[PDB]
Amino acid sequence: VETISTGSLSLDIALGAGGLPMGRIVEIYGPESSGKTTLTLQVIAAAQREGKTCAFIDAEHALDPIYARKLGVDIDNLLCSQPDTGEQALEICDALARSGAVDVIVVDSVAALTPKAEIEGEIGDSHMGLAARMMSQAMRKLAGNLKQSNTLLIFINQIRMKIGVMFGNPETTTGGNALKFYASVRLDIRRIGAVKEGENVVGSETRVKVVKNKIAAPFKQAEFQILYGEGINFYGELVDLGVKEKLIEKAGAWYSYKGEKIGQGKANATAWLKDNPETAKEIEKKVRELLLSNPNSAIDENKQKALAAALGQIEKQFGKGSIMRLGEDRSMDVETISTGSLSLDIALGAGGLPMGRIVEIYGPESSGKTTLTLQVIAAAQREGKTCAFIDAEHALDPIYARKLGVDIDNLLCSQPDTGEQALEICDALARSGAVDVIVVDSVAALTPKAEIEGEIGDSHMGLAARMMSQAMRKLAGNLKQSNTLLIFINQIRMKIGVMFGNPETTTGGNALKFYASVRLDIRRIGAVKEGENVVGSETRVKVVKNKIAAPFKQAEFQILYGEGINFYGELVDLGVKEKLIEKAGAWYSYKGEKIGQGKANATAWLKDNPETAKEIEKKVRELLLSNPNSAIDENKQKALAAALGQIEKQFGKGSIMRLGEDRSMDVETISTGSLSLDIALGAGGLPMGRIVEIYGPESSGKTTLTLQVIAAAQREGKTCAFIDAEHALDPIYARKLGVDIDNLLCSQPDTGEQALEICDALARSGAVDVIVVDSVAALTPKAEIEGEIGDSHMGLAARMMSQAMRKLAGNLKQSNTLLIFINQIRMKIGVMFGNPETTTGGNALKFYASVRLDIRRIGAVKEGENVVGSETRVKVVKNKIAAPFKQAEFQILYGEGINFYGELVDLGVKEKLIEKAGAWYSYKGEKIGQGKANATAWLKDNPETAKEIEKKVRELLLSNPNSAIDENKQKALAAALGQIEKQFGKGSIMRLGEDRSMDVETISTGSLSLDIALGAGGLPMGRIVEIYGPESSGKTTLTLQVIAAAQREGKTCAFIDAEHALDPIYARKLGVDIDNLLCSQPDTGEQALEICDALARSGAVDVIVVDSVAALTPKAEIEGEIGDSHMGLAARMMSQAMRKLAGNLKQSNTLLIFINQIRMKIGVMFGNPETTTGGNALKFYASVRLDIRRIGAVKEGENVVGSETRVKVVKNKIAAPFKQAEFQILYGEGINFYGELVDLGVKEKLIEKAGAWYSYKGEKIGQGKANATAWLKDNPETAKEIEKKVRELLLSNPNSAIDENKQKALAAALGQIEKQFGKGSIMRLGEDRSMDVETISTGSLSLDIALGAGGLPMGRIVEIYGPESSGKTTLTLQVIAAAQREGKTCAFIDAEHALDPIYARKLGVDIDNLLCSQPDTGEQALEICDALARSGAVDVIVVDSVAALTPKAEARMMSQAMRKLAGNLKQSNTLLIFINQIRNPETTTGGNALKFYASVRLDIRRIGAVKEGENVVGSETRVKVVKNKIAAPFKQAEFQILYGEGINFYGELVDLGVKEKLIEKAGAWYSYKGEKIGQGKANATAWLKDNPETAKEIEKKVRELLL
DNA sequence: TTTTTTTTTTTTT
DNA sequence: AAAAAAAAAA
Ligand SMILES: Nc1ncnc2c1ncn2[C@@H]1O[C@H](COP(=O)(O)OP(=O)(O)O)[C@@H](O)[C@H]1O
Ligand SMILES: Nc1ncnc2c1ncn2[C@@H]1O[C@H](COP(=O)(O)OP(=O)(O)O)[C@@H](O)[C@H]1O
Ligand SMILES: Nc1ncnc2c1ncn2[C@@H]1O[C@H](COP(=O)(O)OP(=O)(O)O)[C@@H](O)[C@H]1O
Ligand SMILES: Nc1ncnc2c1ncn2[C@@H]1O[C@H](COP(=O)(O)OP(=O)(O)O)[C@@H](O)[C@H]1O
Ligand SMILES: Nc1ncnc2c1ncn2[C@@H]1O[C@H](COP(=O)(O)OP(=O)(O)O)[C@@H](O)[C@H]1O
Ligand code: ALF
Ligand code: ALF
Ligand code: ALF
Ligand code: ALF
Ligand code: ALF
Ligand SMILES: [Mg+2]
Ligand SMILES: [Mg+2]
Ligand SMILES: [Mg+2]
Ligand SMILES: [Mg+2]
Ligand SMILES: [Mg+2]
Repeated sequence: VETISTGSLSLDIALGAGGLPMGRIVEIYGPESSGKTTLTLQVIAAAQREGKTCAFIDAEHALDPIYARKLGVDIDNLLCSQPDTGEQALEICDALARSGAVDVIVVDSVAALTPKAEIEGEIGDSHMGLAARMMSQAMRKLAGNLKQSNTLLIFINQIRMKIGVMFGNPETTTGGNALKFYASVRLDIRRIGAVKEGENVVGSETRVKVVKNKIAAPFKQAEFQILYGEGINFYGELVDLGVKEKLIEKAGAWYSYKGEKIGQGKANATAWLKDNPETAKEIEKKVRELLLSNPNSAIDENKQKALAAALGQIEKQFGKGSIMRLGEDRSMDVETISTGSLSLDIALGAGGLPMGRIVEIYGPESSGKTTLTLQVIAAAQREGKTCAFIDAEHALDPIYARKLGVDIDNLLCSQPDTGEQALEICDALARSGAVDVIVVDSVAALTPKAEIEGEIGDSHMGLAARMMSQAMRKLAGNLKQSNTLLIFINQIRMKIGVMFGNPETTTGGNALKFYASVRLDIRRIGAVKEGENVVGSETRVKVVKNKIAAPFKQAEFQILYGEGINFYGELVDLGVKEKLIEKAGAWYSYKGEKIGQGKANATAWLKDNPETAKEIEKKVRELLLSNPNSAIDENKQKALAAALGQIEKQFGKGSIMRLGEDRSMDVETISTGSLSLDIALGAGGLPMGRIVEIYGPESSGKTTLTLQVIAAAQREGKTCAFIDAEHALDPIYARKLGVDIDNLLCSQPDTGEQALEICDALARSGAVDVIVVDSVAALTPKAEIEGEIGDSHMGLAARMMSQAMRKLAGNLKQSNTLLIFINQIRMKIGVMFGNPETTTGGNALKFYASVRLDIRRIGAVKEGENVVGSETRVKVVKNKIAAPFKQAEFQILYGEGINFYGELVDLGVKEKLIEKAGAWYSYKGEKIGQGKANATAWLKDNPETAKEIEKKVRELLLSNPNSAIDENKQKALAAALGQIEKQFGKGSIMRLGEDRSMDVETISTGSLSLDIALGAGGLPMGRIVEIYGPESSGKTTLTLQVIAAAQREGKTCAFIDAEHALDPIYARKLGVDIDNLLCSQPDTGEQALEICDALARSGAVDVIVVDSVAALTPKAEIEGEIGDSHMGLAARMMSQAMRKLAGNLKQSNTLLIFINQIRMKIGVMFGNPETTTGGNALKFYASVRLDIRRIGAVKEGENVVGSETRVKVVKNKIAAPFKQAEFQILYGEGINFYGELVDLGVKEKLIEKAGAWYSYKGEKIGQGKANATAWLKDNPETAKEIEKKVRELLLSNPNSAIDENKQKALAAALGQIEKQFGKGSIMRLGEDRSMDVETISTGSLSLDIALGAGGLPMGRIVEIYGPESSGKTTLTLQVIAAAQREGKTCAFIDAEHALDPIYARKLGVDIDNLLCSQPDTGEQALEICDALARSGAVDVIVVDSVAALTPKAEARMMSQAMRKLAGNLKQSNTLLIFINQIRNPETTTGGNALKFYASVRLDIRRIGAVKEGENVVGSETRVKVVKNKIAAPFKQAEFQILYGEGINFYGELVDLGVKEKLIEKAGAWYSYKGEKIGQGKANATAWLKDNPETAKEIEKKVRELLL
């Protein structure tokens, strides 16, 4: 075995043998721009230095001779061939092997070894592994010839990805398995880092692994540096290896060899070995001896005979000049074209993009990809080159292209139908040799044939990528031999499941990465402002791959909208930087002559002096370029016209034509129904045949605006379709907006794929002109609905969208059909820069949309008292049609639409077309109104004059103006509808006007004034509703009232008590049918929601309510610990639930109400600091949103008997929003309905009020509201009569064998549920025993009375708070004592670290059996509880001071604890008391969570001292019941805490006895049954102490009297 | 043998 | 201001 140096010393050591083996086969593979070519050339250089003959096979068609020479290759003697077929390439090798003249042969990319049949054939249908079988044959033939010739052969290979291999690594190597086996050495090279120079990237840090070794031990690895333009930093390696072997001394930063100091820092040491080649050889030799795991151990005149013989053979076989010496091959020299950016041309090193090569540009949407491309076309045409554009993205605007300076009339252009078509076109135009530069707009948009022909959902695993990989092989060869440049524009996609690196990729697999000679990364970095205006995009491009010069240089510049790249701008800056232009502050001078004042003018001057500009540019290029470059055309047009004939008789009548004459390319627009928006769009409206996205917050105007454009389009007679995936569109309101309901096609689809497939049908039909999809948010994938809630479908939704886009773009343009997607806003979490807002359904839509709108409600349109509309602002966020970032404001008047004439007045006054004399409005001298109100109304009345003003405004303000047959349309229309319905169900799509299931039905809320405030008269069936508010506000109560109401009409209800707090007895008191109310206390949140989904689908339940979304704890959270952070897991769960439920709730006509709690958002100073648990999903999907608040107390002299209540309608999809209702909740009774009725009746003048007297129709019915209410109670007949008239008078949107089948599907659902979520997860409330309320004595009798129930509730949460030393701990211990006396097990959590055992015992606690913990962290404390709860062994747990619950890291912690504990505490019947401190200006530590979840809340206070003449022996104490979910709240108890004894029981007994008249109090004397028992409370207490018998007797009577 | 494709979401005085 | 865990396609 003999070896050759690789040019890397460390690699030679890693090889064991000291180099690569002669007469053997070697493979090198790795990622793109890793070093494969470079390394190869270094070994050639090395071999030539010893005088060996080399050959290079540049199948990749990418080798740069000049760079090869820079690496130290003898160009003039390096044999080189760019073969046409793969067989040719290999046959050449076999000849050169057999010749025995060549010593080393390298083949650049087996990847590029395209079989003959593959080029000869098409692009599209393949021949899988007619390339692997070819390789396998080549190997067999070559092995023998290579050994007997002692000739080394190196194959360079690229990396591809084996799909979904979850066992080893997903990487392979092109050309099958043949090469793996035959190779004696296999190398894996990778770029691991950058070799930096402060600012500059001057090289690639490199690592090679020996992956196969037949010559020595395998799996050794070598690292080194590739210095761009120099090669492998050999001396660098040598320094390091030398120091490592102790041959070179390193004294800190000083390097010594044999006592002589040779450098300071690796930099100089390297340079020294460079200067002493003699000493360098000496060190290298010793290193090789020290580290090589094996030693190696008249004539050439015959070689040249057989050499020349082989070359003659080859050329008379494969063409005139198939193989020649690299140094003389002219077609190998690199030529460049300007990019239209000067700084980019400098960054490229070569001065521009390389001819006959492949280039990729990628970046975010609206970054400059298309624009930049067109600038290079413009540039190339200016020098007279022929260009072609492939608008696969179907989005190129001819007018804008011309504004950028492109010759439209001569720019060849094609909008292809399939991806294969697009690429086949290229291959024709390449081979033609007529075209010089071709650009393909979006490889993203290169949809494979099978994908368009298939459905949406049809999965084509890496079909797209495999197509690209084939295209590359075929094109490389044809592009070089034609000297034709090809630029691919690409989009960015996110790769999911990557935590290192960057999460960005590029569509169309890995093929393009490798074949591209240049790869550009363009990004918009800032806005080019004009005080107010945004006139351009600040832009930065990174050279990410470079086969032509050094990579990783970057260029910045400006794209001025409507003009292009600011070239002269660059030139000024570059000139000043190089000292060619003088800058004296704000003055710019060139060669003494002053040329401008400020960059603005200097630029304009260079514009005016093109001659001087060229002169400066040239000098800059000379000063700053890293690699300076350097009868006939009548034949071109022959082969051109020949290619075009070929193409059109292959891909259709007019598949390719000159851009300037293609009519279907011009842009047409439709009014949005907002004038100012039309101006902001520049073009005057939305573009036909394109895609548009509108997004914004909930109830912002997305649906409404959409309908207005439909209305507008129908007014001109266009056919529209609406896809109500959100399942929320109200036909009546749509009509009020002016939509033709009867002719508006409409579909509520079941799956997302269905929705999109429908579009694709309606697009292709060419019958529909405008289609709108309501909420991409609501486009739920098939698998998601078919799966459960919790089933994770990682970016399945987004991948679906991305496929939809590809298919739709083509069909929408060729049909001239507009498509608008409405989208919702979600928050992205873990972003601190930028804005935290996104858009559902991934990145696909961002790119494909031609217009992107951001709509927001900015204010209320008021009417003194009334809110009659939403002040609205829309921002143009993306614009492919005109300049972006203009914004429009206007009014949406509820029930009317966009105030168009409003806009018109304002715009008219602003342009001085309408005169405004204070409050008076004049047009052409004629006064038309007084105040905007009337002026608007006047333009309404004079539509003729209105058109006249509008037209002038449009002329004045539009930056981009535009100005037998239908019987065939209805054929293809009806054809599409038949298709659809026989595919997606009986009535999946129909005319809105006849769809009955679309009409709106309502249910009473149990509050009359709320029903009026709703406009519709109640809550909407088959929709989602949210009620939120502060704690004890009325949320649960109100809910139950609607259930009661619905049951009274015989509807089936279900309740989901996730809050675990519903009291059956109170529910019954409110008038609910307990025995028939289905009820579930679920364990996880997913369980709760899955239950709903079952009950929805069942169609048996009519109304479902979920108590606290706050309490919908995700599975993982319960299964995890307290402290385990689940970032927005809860919210993501909700968002999934919404998608699944909307569809099932409408088709079942089932109402769903979510009760929600209020949390505070922290770090907000504007607005209100209040939110709602469970993210943003529910905001959007809810058709009604209610805000309920307790505003006052309903008093009874002394007693508090109810809560004065106010509800605000905060969202309304059913009627006008923002009306509010007030009423009374009477504790234990419910909403005072008749109360409302009296007030409403008096207000409408139906009931007469003469001071305190109430009369109806002359008959006096009461004295004061009290009696009047009671009278209507007694006359239900007359009450109905008054209510009906009130409803007629005040409802703004007036309303709209069989049940035996229901119980079949009901029972079926319940069986399903219980065999899924446990033995008794759902049952009738009336029979659920675990739901009944049990109590424990507090140790204070008066407190037990004040509680109403007689004590604290088991299996619930309780909070006690108060000032310091008020009695919190003490009282707690008394209840423990009490509970232990009945034999319950207690636990105490002394987080306050202050509990005194001896005092606890004095209070009567069983110390020996009281479980007790002093925890270290707060999470620990709560986790302990959760364990003790779940154990079901402990009955009562108390936590001393939530104040003292210090988080580990040291409210969000509390909020998580609540969710987890509620469920575990009820199912264990375990009481939990939290003691809290005080921080009216009073609060409670640990946020708002506990307020809501507590069933009882106590306020204890020391009010006085219990004196003993001199001594203070106790604290006089008062407790207020502040919250009560168990009985009526706000009762208060007083008593005595005697220090060292406890709650002075006998004290209480004396007071209670005197109060009930059982004990006589004659001043200071206390008598019982005539017998005097004490003098002053002191002695009376002591007497009852002494007569325990009589004490029991009194207590018993008090209990009978007061319980 | 031949090949990738894609995000999803708040949480709290 | 400091937190992360998810996969199914010829
Ligand atoms: N002509 C050149 N001038 C300067 N640097 C180059 C040139 N060609 C390649 N390089 C650099 O050398 C490194 C490896 O290039 P190369 O060996 O072509 O990668 P591969 O062959 O693995 O695709 C890359 O960082 C690349 O930018
Ligand atoms: N027809 C037009 N008129 C004015 N500005 C435009 C037009 N088309 C695009 N632009 C602007 O040029 C910039 C880049 O657009 P483009 O080159 O189409 O990006 P990409 O192809 O990368 O999505 C954006 O700021 C965009 O708003
Ligand atoms: N049926 C209706 N009656 C009265 N006003 C409505 C109705 N539907 C919607 N609105 C009002 O129109 C505005 C926007 O509603 P919409 O277009 O549905 O918003 P989005 O679809 O963006 O959530 C809101 O202010 C809302 O109150
Ligand atoms: N079982 C009951 N007996 C008497 N009053 C009750 C009962 N349950 C609740 N209340 C009272 O009804 C009002 C609202 O209670 P609820 O609807 O549970 O509030 P929320 O669910 O909004 O926290 C409060 O004043 C509360 O004290
Ligand atoms: N170990 C003890 N011995 C005597 N008196 C005590 C003891 N602990 C508390 N007290 C008294 O009882 C009253 C209330 O105590 P405690 O219930 O601990 O108050 P809080 O828990 O509200 O701070 C105070 O006046 C206090 O001085
Ligand atoms: F790629 Al674009 F607007 F042309 F996102
Ligand atoms: F030489 Al390459 F991708 F194979 F840059
Ligand atoms: F998307 Al909406 F109200 F229609 F939030
Ligand atoms: F003494 Al304390 F809460 F203030 F127990
Ligand atoms: F029912 Al609550 F706070 F949500 F009392
Ligand atoms: Mg290479
Ligand atoms: Mg583009
Ligand atoms: Mg909507
Ligand atoms: Mg509640
Ligand atoms: Mg205490």
